Amino acid sequence: TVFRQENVDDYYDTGEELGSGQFAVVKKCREKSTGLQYAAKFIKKRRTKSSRRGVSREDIEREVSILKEIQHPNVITLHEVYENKTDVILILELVAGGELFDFLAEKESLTEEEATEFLKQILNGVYYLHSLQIAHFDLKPENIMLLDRNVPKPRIKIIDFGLAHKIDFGNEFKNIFGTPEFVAPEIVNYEPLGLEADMWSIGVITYILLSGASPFLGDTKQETLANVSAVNYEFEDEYFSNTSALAKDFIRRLLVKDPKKRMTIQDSLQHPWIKPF
Ligand SMILES: Nc1ncnc2c1ncn2[C@@H]1O[C@H](COP(=O)(O)OP(=O)(O)NP(=O)(O)O)[C@@H](O)[C@H]1O
Ligand SMILES: [Mg+2]
Repeated sequence: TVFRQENVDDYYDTGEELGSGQFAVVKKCREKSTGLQYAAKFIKKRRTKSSRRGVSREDIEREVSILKEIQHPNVITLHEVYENKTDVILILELVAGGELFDFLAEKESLTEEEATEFLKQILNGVYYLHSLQIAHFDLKPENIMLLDRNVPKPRIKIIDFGLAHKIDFGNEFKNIFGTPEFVAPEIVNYEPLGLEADMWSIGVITYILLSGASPFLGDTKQETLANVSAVNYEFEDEYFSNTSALAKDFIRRLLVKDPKKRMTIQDSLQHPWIKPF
């Protein structure tokens, strides 16, 4: 699919830099015709077929195609898409409340109530995606944005669909790999992947939300991946002594090596703790 090739600077005024990635930079922008604000994601294109730098057309188109299909309170939406010789520019919905990561960094640890307020929105966002057979594959604090972090119960939206994939055959087998701390055992072992991988990530996120600690984090990447594959983690009393046994149960049913035994998004929503290189 070809995108709008006019100069994006003729329709938008960019400003502050919101975020950055290995092959992408996000900037706040304002559309001239409406005065409305957005997050412009510039993705670097590959210059040759056999290049490591930049993102292949196939991958950029996959992210765009998945972004054009979604419309939900807890997920980011795509406004327009421009491109030129070096980059493809995704004009996305702005989320100016900052990353859950920076939020958590500033608060250390939350209460089960605060945690569940965030968790329920994330689950709702993931329920929507899984319903469309969309696997995010990169769920983590850094890919969860708040709309306004100066509120007692901040609303969130999931972002970064750079690794998202459609799962129409129950499983995908293509070496999809994200951040070691949050990837499930099947990703670490390069086994077929499906919607289940997102549920494992939710578990890690949940563990983090309640304790401020990472469950499998090791001093190096290989160690972390090793801990993940062996499901090497425990609920440290120093961190969880005042955490309810129900919250641990919820985490425990997500951090399961076997994908077919892991809780599904529907299960997690009906769980007693949630249910109202
Ligand atoms: N819609 C948005 N609104 C506000 N900030 C955003 C938005 N999308 C992304 N960001 C910020 O920009 C950062 C990078 O965006 P992201 O889409 O995650 O790219 P990436 O996948 O890291 N890129 P790359 O490394 O090139 O593949 C995020 O982690 C956020 O801080
Ligand atoms: Mg990212």
